Amino acid sequence: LAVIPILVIACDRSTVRRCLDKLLHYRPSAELFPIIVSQDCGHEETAQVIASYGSAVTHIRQPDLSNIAVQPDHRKFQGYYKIARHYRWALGQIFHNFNYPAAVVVEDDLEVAPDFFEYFQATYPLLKADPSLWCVSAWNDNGKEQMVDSSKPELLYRTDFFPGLGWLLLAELWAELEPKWPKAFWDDWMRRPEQRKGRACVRPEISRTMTFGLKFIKLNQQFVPFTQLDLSYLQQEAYDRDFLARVYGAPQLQVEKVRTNDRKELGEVRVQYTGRDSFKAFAKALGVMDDLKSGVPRAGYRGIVTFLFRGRRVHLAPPQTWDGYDPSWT
Ligand code: MMC
Repeated sequence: LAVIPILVIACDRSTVRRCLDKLLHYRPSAELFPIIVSQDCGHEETAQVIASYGSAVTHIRQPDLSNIAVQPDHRKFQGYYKIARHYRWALGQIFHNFNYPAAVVVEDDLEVAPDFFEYFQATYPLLKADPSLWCVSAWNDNGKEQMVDSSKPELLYRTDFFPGLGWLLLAELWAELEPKWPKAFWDDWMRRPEQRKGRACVRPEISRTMTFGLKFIKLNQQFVPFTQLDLSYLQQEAYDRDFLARVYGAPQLQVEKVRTNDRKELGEVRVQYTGRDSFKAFAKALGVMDDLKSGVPRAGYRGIVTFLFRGRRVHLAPPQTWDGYDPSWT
């Protein structure tokens, strides 16, 4: 077992209480999962709420509350500049001042699943061992109830789309990102290829975080003992052979046949897309997120979006000749 801090990003919402109450209720050990609450903004009521938890958490305060000079295209986005400054300061605190080896980053509007800690404890060794991974996330971007298999709460995947929303990173990655941290829109900046460098994140079939106060993502409620499972299938070499053979070995169905629930005997199928317009159209037809960041679809892996549709496993996939993302798919 390893020590992994939880870094909570807070500011001016008193409801950080709900976030902390759930983290503290499910935390298995204070020693294994120290909680550090970084509060920006100087909102007095929120500070009093965090302080009331005492030694159960460590309360740190972003020091520079000044307004930030924004570029000419960003007059409406001061808040995004402040968020980026806060993340830079808080992550620096976690990795430089506290000297932790990794951290799970969570925002104050997230509620955790019962197995949130078990999940990160089990996946941290994979992140440490596989250089092709750069994070573990608790979030399934297409995680609404009707799109996930409730009988497979233990199932995990690789994704090229950095989901944020409860994510684990190594101190080594902060060393790489810190020198070029952006002025604003930090998460979309991490999604650019110049930052991602082809690396993936682990993500679950059923989300381990949910937002409150995205609202339709289902929070897992069945505890899965991930530390007792064999997660070797997530190693790049095994995954890229087996999961891909599975996707391309599955029968192909036209999107309208999947939409209307035709050929129900086929419990796992592939819907093939061929260009940006067909991807957007097919994703919309099947109720899957259709937006792309730097050409990567939500929850996509080698261009493949996997989800459940009317109880059937569906892989919305490009032709197997796929060889990289095109950022122009906007
Ligand atoms: C997870 Hg707050």
